[PDB]
Amino acid sequence: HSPILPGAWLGMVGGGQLGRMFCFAAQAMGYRVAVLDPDENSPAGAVADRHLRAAYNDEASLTELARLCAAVSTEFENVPAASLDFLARTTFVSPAGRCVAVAQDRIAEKRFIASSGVTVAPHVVIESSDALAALDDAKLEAVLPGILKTARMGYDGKGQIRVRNAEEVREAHASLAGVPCVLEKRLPLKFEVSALIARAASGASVVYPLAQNTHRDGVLSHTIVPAPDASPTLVQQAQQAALQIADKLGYVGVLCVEFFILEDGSLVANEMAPRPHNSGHYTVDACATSQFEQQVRAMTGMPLGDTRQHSPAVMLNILGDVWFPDGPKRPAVTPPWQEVAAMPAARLHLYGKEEARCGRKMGHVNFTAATLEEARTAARDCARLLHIIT
Ligand SMILES: Nc1ncnc2c1ncn2[C@@H]1O[C@H](COP(=O)(O)O)[C@@H](O)[C@H]1O
Ligand SMILES: [Mg+2]
Repeated sequence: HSPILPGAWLGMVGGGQLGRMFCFAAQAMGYRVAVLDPDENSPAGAVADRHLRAAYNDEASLTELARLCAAVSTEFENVPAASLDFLARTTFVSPAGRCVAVAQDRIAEKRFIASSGVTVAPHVVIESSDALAALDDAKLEAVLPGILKTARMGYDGKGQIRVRNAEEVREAHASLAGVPCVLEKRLPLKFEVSALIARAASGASVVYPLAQNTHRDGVLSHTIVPAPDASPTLVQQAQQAALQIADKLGYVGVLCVEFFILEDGSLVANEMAPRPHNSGHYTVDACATSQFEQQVRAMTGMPLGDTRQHSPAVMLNILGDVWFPDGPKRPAVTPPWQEVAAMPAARLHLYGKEEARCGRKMGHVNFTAATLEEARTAARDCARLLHIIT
């Protein structure tokens, strides 16, 4: 792979906030970015050097994107692997369609992670209605109470149903229209962490510090780095697990692997994203090389960047609910950004989305400081200010 040098066109399939942040990182280094996204108002397309407004399966636009760009990546985990393989006919695609296909499917990803030697949650795979009908209640009850999750990803807790008994599993499967699913045992969680790595085509890799993530209603709420409750032994185990997965996958790009730490202290892998990740946004303001810059380097064949964390950090997600302090039925109220910017630790990132809606990620605020406790205090003060907490 002869390195793709500054000045080239780089392609981005998907135009959300992750694609927007990729644009800034690539453009700062002198690259030009073409974003393929069907939405007219895409956050990434707004800042890109070129926006191809097209469906992800549109042959003419895929051909146009691959002709223009020396390398193409994605920020969209559910992108069709066939689209990435189509692009790969004429240009370099990182990560490959084959890798994204494993990572985007909950059944395949848990099989693959287990085959890498990494523990996953006890679960039962439900390929179809016919397969579920042949399973006895006892096979289901072994993983109950549990969560029934569609294999095809639903972001933000979508496509998931709590189930307490076998009859609830069977009704839940029908409610999900019979699609392939994984039934996972609900586990006793002490805390949650994510490992963030980047891997080059050569097999070289870098690792970020472990992040400790808190979710509300299945949506990431905040991230604390370095993880305050993860020992150096656990950090190495989680980083190594993510590297072992990436190596076995032949993965080129940025990979985020989310883990549970149970009450007994064991490490359980849950999910992996074949892209930069919401829990990696802190890297923009806390680390020498951000995850978006790693995505540039990996897809261009350039050397991977130093991951050194120069400042402890906390990321706070900003959801559209922040605009509805008097409830969802009442009018929107613009959040108090002037008071956020008055916090010395606050690094404000707003995505340019026009309409605030509950559950919608509108931005995030990174808090960096000399010490983690100062950063955590500022994030909590900001959460109270924004009515994220009382
Ligand atoms: N097997 C499980 N046991 C306990 N909590 C879970 C389990 N699976 C998912 N969750 C919770 O739901 C969140 C999002 O789930 P997921 O859609 O699997 O990423 C996770 O970050 C957990 O907090
Ligand atoms: Mg995944």
